[PDB]
Amino acid sequence: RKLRRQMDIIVSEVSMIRDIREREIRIYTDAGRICRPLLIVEKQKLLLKKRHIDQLKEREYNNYSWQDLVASGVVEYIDTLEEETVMLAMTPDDLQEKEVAYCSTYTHCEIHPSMILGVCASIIPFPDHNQSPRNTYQSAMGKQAMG
Amino acid sequence: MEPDGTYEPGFVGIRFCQECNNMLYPKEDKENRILLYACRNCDYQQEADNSCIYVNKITHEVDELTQIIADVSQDPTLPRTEDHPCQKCGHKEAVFFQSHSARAEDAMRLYYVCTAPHCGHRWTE
Amino acid sequence: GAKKSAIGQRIVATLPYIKQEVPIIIVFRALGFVSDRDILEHIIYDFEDPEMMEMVKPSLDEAFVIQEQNVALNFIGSRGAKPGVTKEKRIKYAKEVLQKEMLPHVGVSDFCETKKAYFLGYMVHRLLLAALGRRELDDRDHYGNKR
Amino acid sequence: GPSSQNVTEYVVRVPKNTTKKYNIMAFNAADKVNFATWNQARLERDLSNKPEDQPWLLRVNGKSGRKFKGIKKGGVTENTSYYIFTQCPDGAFEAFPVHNWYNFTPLARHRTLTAEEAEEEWERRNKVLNHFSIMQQR
Amino acid sequence: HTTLRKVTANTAIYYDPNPQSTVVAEDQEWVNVYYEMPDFDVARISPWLLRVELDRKHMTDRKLTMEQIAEKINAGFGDDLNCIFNDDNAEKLVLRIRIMNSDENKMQEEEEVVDKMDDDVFLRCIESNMLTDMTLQGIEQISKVYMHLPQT
Amino acid sequence: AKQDVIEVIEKAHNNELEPTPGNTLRQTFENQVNRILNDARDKTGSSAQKSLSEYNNFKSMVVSGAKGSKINISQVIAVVGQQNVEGKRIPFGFKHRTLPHFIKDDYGPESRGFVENSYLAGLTPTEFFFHAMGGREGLIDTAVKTAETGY
Repeated sequence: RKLRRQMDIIVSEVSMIRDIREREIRIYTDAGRICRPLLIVEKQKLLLKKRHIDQLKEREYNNYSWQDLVASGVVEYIDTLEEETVMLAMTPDDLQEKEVAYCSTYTHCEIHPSMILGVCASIIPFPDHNQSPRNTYQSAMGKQAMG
Repeated sequence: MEPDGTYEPGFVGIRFCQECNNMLYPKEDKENRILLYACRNCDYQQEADNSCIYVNKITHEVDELTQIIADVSQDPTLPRTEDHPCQKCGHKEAVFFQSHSARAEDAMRLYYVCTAPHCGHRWTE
Repeated sequence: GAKKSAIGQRIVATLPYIKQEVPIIIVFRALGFVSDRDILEHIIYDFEDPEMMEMVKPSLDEAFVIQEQNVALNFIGSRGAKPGVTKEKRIKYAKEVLQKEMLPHVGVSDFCETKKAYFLGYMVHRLLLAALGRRELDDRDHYGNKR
Repeated sequence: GPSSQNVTEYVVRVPKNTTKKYNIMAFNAADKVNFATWNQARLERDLSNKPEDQPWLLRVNGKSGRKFKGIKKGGVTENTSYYIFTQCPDGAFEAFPVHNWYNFTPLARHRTLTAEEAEEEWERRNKVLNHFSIMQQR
Repeated sequence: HTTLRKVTANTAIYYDPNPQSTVVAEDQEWVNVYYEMPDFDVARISPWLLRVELDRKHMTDRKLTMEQIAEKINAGFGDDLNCIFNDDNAEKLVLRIRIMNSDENKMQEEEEVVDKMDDDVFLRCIESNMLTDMTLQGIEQISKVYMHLPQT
Repeated sequence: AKQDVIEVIEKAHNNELEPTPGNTLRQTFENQVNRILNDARDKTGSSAQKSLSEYNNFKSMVVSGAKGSKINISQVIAVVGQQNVEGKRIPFGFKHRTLPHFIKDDYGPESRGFVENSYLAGLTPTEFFFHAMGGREGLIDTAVKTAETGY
């Protein structure tokens, strides 16, 4: 993994999974796997610090970019097979307050939870105060509108 | 000679033919009234070791004694319980889980794996 | 009839371009590992458990009718192809199928014929685990198993 | 002594070109082979049923001695190399290249059940109904 | 529909051709219990021994007796299936089964038309039939099935 | 209700629990937790029904019998309640989990189904997704049932 964070093997590519109870290590580098970016947490706390943010503000006149952010190794790419074996905190807030609240073994964290929505579902405001199929009819109709 | 007790004689299906390296089957000696094991594909024969040739079932196989390798302690998605003192090592922070498997059977009984060294010991409560 | 009062362990194998189901043990004979201990080593590298050993045993019992690679090849040839009393060609064609057609991802030549034997054996192992039920039955729609 | 404290240091040589190809002969430990009980051996390429690609045939002692089959490994190494480190009478080390890796496995002196007869037919009839007698009728 | 398979904890097959010196020294007093049981053709009956262990909890629920099960199996299979059983005075329950042959005719005339499969292998088919087909108080085919309900 | 579920989990892990007749231990555990979360839901719904002022427009549509039912008022005012597919609680789609956000083996009501919030308070991210699973059953069933009755 350390090599992956350092990019001696391609992030977006290599998936690497260990199934401890079976003593197997599966690694995947074939095309076609769905994966998403997540923040890394380490020693019970987030590895990304606000100094990386100040470089991102700096991008308005500097070459610093999302790729640099991946090069710090503070974010990782996780496919659905690998996402099964991670312990994933919902939000920095929860990973912080924790003491004896739930657990402390987290390994990733969500860059923002509302990202689980697809393109059309994001137009619809307060989607969580709606009954779930109600959101599905809007995703069809929003795609149906004119402008 | 009592109702209470246990019986684990250690089944045997591994003492294959030494002459051609193939599986051995039980067979009779009607002259000596003794069990023998012979390879079917050759003349080789050899005396048995136990009178048992086959067993089936064993009730609620608590088979908790094996399978679960100590390494399971490393998994971050498994819960760390503050319930303490591995019975062996003077250390808390047991990892636990229920049962698993298709033969989860029906028990909900927790299985505990200590994660500290000075053991690697498995136990149930 | 009074065969084994429980056929629920007679493990067979479909293969590509084969008109008839064959028991896995023939394929192992066709790979050349006549030694039953060796086939048992490919199937289950933990012969310490009596229950696994009993699970395979009736599949071994079926194996006795064929006890050499050539004839086993003549079996797969005739069970798979159009009729051809040539015997030897039936063996050579079948030899090429095992070389080219079966588990091609594990190789496409003589020089990696051993590697295929472990992998076929791993499937039987992967199957036996489920058959003991100490192994979950794999979902139909888990996204980790999609491309 | 070596049981307490010892240090050894020997130069390592590589000859520009060996006078012979160096090969590996591997056996299964389960066969527990002891060359102490070998007195003669023959080693020849099986070739008649159809040379340097062809499998090995290992014939030990006389005709009644054990016969083994030698199968060639696809390549010596795919991204490395294997070398033999040997002790020389001067007190040096000498290193030799591997040219081939061969797997050698046991074969039965006389077994042969054969399916050419009607064993396949008997299988059609197979209700697990016999086992010894078929081996006798042979 | 309770099959013997539901009640059974485990089965074992032993080669014990000498009851008077049985392979389980602890089992030895029950053999003392049975010597008047056809002592003449113990030289004729087969030497293979089938031994079964039963769950006390299943046995309690079905409120059965060992003599009911023995009478069920003997009746179901026939005279060939020679049964004896352990004492009720234990928390465990075990049943010991041997097979009798056809006695007089087994003198090896032509070749004994059986094709000479081992008698044990015939015993596994007995145990197979014994697990699946035996229907103690299992008066029908209603799967396993029931439940009882109180209606108000 | 949540504290009482933890009591049932502790009874199950301690192996102090015994099965109900005609069922297995999981089915009993599941029957028992389901009885607790529904009973919780109905008690709280009945509380919400009690608090409605008589001037309320929402209470006037249900009581007239124009549109929607008493249960809708519960979900809007008090708590959405249990989510479920094919009848049972949300399946362990992952290895022994429902979402990677939870710990392995968490039968507690939140990791497996039951949403605490009301439609007014909003659903937390996980609560939101489990709700969409329960809403999908309703969308699919409409399409499948429509074809079969047609025939």
